[PDB]
Amino acid sequence: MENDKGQLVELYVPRKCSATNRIIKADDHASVQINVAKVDEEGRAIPGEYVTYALSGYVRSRGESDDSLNRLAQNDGLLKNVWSYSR
Amino acid sequence: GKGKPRGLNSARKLRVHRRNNRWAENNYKKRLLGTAFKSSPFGGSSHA
Amino acid sequence: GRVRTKTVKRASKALIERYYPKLTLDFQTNKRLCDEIATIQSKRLRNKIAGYTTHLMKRIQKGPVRGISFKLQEEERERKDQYVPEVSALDLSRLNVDNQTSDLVKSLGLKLPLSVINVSA
Amino acid sequence: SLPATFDLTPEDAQLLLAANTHLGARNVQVHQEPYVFNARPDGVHVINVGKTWEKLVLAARIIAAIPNPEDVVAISSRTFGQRAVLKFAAHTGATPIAGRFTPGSFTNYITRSFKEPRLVIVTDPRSDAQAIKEASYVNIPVIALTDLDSPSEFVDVAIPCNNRGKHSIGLIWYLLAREVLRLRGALVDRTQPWSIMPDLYFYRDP
Amino acid sequence: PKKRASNGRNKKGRGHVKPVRCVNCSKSIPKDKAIKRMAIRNIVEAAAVRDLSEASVYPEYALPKTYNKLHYCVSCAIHARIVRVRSREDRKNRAPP
Amino acid sequence: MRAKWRKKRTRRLKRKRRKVRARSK
Amino acid sequence: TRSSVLADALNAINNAEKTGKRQVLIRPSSKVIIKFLQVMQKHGYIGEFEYIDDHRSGKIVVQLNGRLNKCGVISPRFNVKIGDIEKWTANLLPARQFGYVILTTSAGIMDHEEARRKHVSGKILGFVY
Amino acid sequence: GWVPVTKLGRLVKAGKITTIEEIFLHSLPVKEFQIIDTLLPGLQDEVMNIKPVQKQTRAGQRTRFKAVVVVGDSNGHVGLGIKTAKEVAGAIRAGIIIAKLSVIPIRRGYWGTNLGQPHSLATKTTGKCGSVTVRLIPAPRGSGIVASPAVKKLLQLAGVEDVYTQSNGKTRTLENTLKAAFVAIGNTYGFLTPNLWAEQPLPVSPLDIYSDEASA
RNA sequence: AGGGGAUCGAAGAUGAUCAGAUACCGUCGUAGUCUUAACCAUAAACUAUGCCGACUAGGGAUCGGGUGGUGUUUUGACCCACUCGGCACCUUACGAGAAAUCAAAGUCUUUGGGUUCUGGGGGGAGUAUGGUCGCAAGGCUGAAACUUAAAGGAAUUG
RNA sequence: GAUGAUG
Repeated sequence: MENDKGQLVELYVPRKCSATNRIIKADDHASVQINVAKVDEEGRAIPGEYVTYALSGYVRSRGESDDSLNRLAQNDGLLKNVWSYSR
Repeated sequence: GKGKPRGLNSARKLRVHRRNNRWAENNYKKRLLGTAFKSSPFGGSSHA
Repeated sequence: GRVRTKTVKRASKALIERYYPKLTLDFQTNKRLCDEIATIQSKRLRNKIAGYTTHLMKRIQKGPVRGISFKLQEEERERKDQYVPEVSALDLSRLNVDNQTSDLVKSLGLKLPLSVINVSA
Repeated sequence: SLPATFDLTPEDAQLLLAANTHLGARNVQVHQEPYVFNARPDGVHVINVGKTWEKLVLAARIIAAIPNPEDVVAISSRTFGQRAVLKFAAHTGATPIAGRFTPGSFTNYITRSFKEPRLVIVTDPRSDAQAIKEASYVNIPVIALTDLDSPSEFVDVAIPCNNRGKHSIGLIWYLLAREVLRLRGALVDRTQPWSIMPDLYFYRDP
Repeated sequence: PKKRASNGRNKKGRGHVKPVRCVNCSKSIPKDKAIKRMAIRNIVEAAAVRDLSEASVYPEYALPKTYNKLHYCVSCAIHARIVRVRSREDRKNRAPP
Repeated sequence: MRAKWRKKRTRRLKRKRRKVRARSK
Repeated sequence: TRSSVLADALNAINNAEKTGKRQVLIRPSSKVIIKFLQVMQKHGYIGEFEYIDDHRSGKIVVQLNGRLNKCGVISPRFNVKIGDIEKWTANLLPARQFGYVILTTSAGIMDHEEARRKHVSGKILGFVY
Repeated sequence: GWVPVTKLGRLVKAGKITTIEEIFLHSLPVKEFQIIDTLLPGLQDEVMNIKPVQKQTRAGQRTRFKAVVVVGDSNGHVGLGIKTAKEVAGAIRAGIIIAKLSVIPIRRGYWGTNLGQPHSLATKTTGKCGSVTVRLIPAPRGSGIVASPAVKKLLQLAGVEDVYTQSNGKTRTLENTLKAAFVAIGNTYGFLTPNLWAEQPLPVSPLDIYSDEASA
């Protein structure tokens, strides 16, 4: 949100849930952020290097968190045959 | 829906319905009955 | 009634966890130890403290008492926690699986020594 | 993407089939349906051990991302998992919670049990419900060993396994310990098995 | 307020349920609301079973039994200590003792 | 008083107004 | 009975969008339903959708994203003058920089700021913001 | 003095967190009131009202006092807190602390063209506590805060210059009206306007990039 | 108005209790209770919740019909899975509510799917009066003068 | 499962 001459006039731009695309407010305390370690050629983690995901409080409360992480992970190569689109 | 008509051609029912219920109000009831002139000792005057 | 208050219960507990090797079943011996190992304000309370410490000592001879632990006891415990049998119970002593369990192995593509047995409701 | 050596080996498949990590519950809830393979007569539902393994490595990779090993907390209120937890923490650097879980460990900051981890692992979401509930107030991710009927709310990475058996719970904890150490390099080679028998994790109550 | 979702009776999907009479006070109460107990006892009390065996002409005679089903109104069920006032959370329980 | 018995009283009162007034018909 | 098919379609989208779903199935389909969903799609609020033929007035499946906040109809389809559009947007839009009121006109189904460009007006249908 | 107990307080004291916007962005829990006054040094507090409450006993009425307190920067930060205590002074003193731990961010936008600085809210918002529902609508410049005295103060301390308000329900229970306004004003950052539709990489938590300093 | 009239039993008659007891308790007992013909039109007639339609969470039990399993004991009865239509029930709060609580009492200040009926502080009053229906008891329709600062709903500590 | 009104 800019003013008439291209200056951002916003306190901060919040994150968004990866599973549902909603805003993670300042006090969404069910919300979490997972870090998944990348693996080097030899087969051992590369410190500080992550594939990061966010899930909102709503998603986790309904019980969909596990399922929606399977989908995101597979789309990023971190799983092979866990999630099927044609349920 | 809520308990009133909503059609484009429902104006008649919404007029009549409101007219009937206005009588539950005290100001409307006393004014149109004309109880000021009929019964009030001052007969609607501010002083006597 | 001869119930003992928390001041007595905890002072006695605090002495066993530090002085098991030096404590004994004798009341007269324990009574004299508690003069040199604690600062208590009265003969009456000292006698009660030493009395209940003796009482717990008899208990420990019969077995572990809940909520009191001391060096000698725990060291034996951890040794019993390092146990590991001669051979794993999971080892293939001869593995039996159902028809549906066999179908799973085929789907994954693994080679195993299956033996198939039937089942019913 | 992971290399080809992370795939399921027949040696492992023997362990998973030997401890009956595949014999699940007679009733399955909707969220766990993907993990089912087929239905045996008598109602037992076989679990797809392939997804048990893949979910075990993925969980293992989240643990390895925590900078400090002490900020991983392992819980097991029920007995069949208490020995396992006390040994997961020993081999890795986790903080175990075996036995009673005092309400307010994660939300009350003047209690002697105060911990603020970056990840919690639990053995049974139905009996360790307090830890899951308290996690949701302070933004702590959760990993839970899950049966086909166990509840999944406020759980992020569920590892499907048969949790009604002594050997099954022990084995899953053992393999998380193994995979984590290999990732961190404490074990040099993935091809050679671990020198600690998995039965070190199993329960004993004579 | 509404004290119970069952309205203190087992009637759903019916208009009427025929009445029954209480076994103490004779007061009428719909069958579905009455408190019902099935009492069964030996015809000879425990103290007398021995003396009756000695007197029995027949050898190995099996003791008969008495069967009756008893209907109580709410007032007489409270008094006889057949049911008792119960706490709010404890009211929802359906299982026998 | 109880609603039922107040209703009764008004009924046994109307029944009497209804007949005293019948004397003038 | 089923009085408005556009009302049911927009209610199903709303219900699923609030429960985090990524797609819906709306039955039955209609010309006004497609044209409504084409204005929403143009402004980025739904994404792709597909029409299934079944010889029986048909079905649709609509992909969703998190963008949509609310969508719905105004019933009855009131008459709107060209000076009355400013009193409808003011009532049922969050702020006057984003949001649309979709209204059927002689030019076709459109949104209000297109109706200003083209200088047309007609019956109001619904809103999307 | 102050000796931090939580991880976040340790980083904040060390200076490795600089702006309160990082805490909001990652939605970290704030449990020590010193974290707030070390990052928002300009907060000012106004005490709304003090009311007595009573419970009966064998020997009469036990009486305590209940205070409402609002803390704010007047530049986009407000907090609301309530506490009951045996002394009026202790109620106010504890009311300021609870108020600080509940600071939330506000969003401000334009009524019309984006000329100059933000002055009002970006979108209509509603909040409810008990029966009282408060609604906030953007207003042009020069309108001011058109609200009752109590709700007006809390909107001044969040930095809103021009805003309309409408209310429904039993407003005279001031605790609910102020708590309903607080929900309405904090909801402004949950509304996904179309200028936020762009995708941003998720930042790495400060609690993870400064792990060493957090533990000690 | 005929028939029937055993039991129970407004009225009524009696014994006891009591300061009184034209009440509760014990014993009698007419109308009634049952049926045919013809009236009456009311109830806490209650789920204190109008009807048609679409959509939104988990678990199991049961009633009726149908499909698959040549399932298993002797077409039928059972058993496993599935499905349509019912009476309901257990857990939860995305949601609703002043709360009790609610899978509808949700998808309502982000207020519009169609439609019908009723309410406007407590009393006077469901009263007076005029119509209309009934053999009668009464039913439907239904005010005003005047009086009043509180009546009331759900929860909380005593 | 006898009696027990009022301030």
